[PDB]
Amino acid sequence: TVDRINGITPSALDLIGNTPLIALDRLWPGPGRLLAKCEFLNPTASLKDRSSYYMIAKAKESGQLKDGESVIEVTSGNQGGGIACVTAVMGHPFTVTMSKGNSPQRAIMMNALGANVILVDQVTGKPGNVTADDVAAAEETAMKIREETNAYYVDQFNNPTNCLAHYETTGPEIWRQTNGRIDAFLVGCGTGGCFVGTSKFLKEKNPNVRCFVVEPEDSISVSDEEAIEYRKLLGQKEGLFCGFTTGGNIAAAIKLLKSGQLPKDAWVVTILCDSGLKY
Amino acid sequence: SMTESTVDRINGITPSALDLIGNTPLIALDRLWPGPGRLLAKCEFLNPTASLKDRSSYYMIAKAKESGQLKDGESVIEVTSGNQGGGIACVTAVMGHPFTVTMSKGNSPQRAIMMNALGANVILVDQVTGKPGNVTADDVAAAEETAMKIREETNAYYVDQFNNPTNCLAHYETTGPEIWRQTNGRIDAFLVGCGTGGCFVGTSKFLKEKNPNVRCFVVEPDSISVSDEEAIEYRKLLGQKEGLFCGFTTGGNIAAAIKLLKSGQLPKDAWVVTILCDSGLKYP
Ligand SMILES: *Cc1c(COP(=O)(O)O)cnc(C)c1O
Ligand SMILES: *Cc1c(COP(=O)(O)O)cnc(C)c1O
Repeated sequence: TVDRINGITPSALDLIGNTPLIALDRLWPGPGRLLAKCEFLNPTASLKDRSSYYMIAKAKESGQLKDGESVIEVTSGNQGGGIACVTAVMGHPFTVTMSKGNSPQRAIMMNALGANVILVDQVTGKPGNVTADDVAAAEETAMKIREETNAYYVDQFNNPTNCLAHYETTGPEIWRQTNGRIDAFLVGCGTGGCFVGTSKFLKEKNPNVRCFVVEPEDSISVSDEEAIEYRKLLGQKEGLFCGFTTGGNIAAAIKLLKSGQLPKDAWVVTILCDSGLKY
Repeated sequence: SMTESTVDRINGITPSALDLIGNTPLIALDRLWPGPGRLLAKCEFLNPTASLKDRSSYYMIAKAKESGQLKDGESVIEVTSGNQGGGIACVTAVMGHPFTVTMSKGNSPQRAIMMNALGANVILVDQVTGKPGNVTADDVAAAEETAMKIREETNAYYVDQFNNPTNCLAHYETTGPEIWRQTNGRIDAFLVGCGTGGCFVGTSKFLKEKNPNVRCFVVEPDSISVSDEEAIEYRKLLGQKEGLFCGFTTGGNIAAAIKLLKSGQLPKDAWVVTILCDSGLKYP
């Protein structure tokens, strides 16, 4: 019932989701149409605000996370900022572990949103190069803190409410905003929550909607070169500065539009995942 | 436009980044300020370049087009290292105007990243008196001289933000009216810092027409002063209590608004509105 346009937004939680669906009609002038969800307009400037809100809100509803108790996650990425935002508003202490090998830039927003950032010594890597063993040491620090404090472990890769977020919000919004006119959806996979949750909802509304995973070097392959080139083109043609994964989603969507696999007049929807300012 | 729009951002399709400019949320900072009275703030960090400058950027380009000073597909030039250069880059990108920007080599290269990502042609100009980190009056004057030379050859429209009347107009026609609508006419005080002064002058002029009793304050580094330490402290508290990462000028705005609420100068149940000017991500 919140009116963001003509009323008061009660908290940052009300800024999560209901993102614009922008038409990229200058980047792709036809035939057919390319549209993308503006997930860079979430309060921490990534789609992770949706999964962060769900994982914390559902842990609270189930009674697994009690009023004012501590939360822990291992991350260097957008999910840390998202959880920090939601825990800040809801009054949960938040601890985050990440390798000292990450750029200090990766901690700035999480720390500004009240996260207790624990930098964990690299085991095998050097600065700018966080290895599997570096991350395994940050996971081990987080499990030790969790055992010592009874903190709620968010467990982004194994938490089912991650994909529920996109099934209940992202999917329904796209369906509403297109008034059901959508031939294809595509996005890359980290947790896979956005792809799995959105696609499940869209396929329930229209089973003929074609859902594609964008796979970095059913699926569309994209190189770092394509991601970079289309990140730049999105900025030059649409005035939107997004991250590398957004560049790959645009490159993939344009390959799909030219493929002739869809009708000539196809409407294709993807995701603008985050702000280019997060890099 | 921003004022004649039938675009439904929530339940329909947003035609372009231009339609993302303005109509920003007015957020209640009820955890940072639990009462009595209320602190609210415009989320200008949710503009497409993550600053309030998208509003003045759109007005300056659209009015130059309307007047016939800037013709279809013609070039634009500005001297800037700031949020204004990102805003003008966004608007020129969508509207199909080649955009050139000169700035001193004394600026952090971070200041050019977004402008360049949005297709601005960034020309870096040799410092005349200053050192890296320290851009002087003469360093800036040399950037202006480079831009005037390029403008002589290209006939580019010069934005000239500090002398452009449409700068103020943007806030009189958009920011003020939005705040008045979003509060349903409940506002006892408005405050913001001054750069160009466009936001303060435009917003305050509108609010005073709607409610002559409204008190308008300039935030200075009448008026409310804040130390660097206060701006930093309240930037941190805005993040910790409200989950919003904004720039240093936003910290200054919140410190001033909290000082005003605590002063007892306004009624106990006063509603105070300020501006969350930009994202903390635009800094190091
Ligand atoms: C998380 C993330 C993704 C992938 O989203 P999942 O729902 O985790 O699969 C893509 N791009 C960016 C920038 C992300 O932060
Ligand atoms: C320009 C700017 C201001 C001041 O706004 P004016 O309308 O130019 O006075 C405040 N904060 C930020 C971040 C700005 O970029």
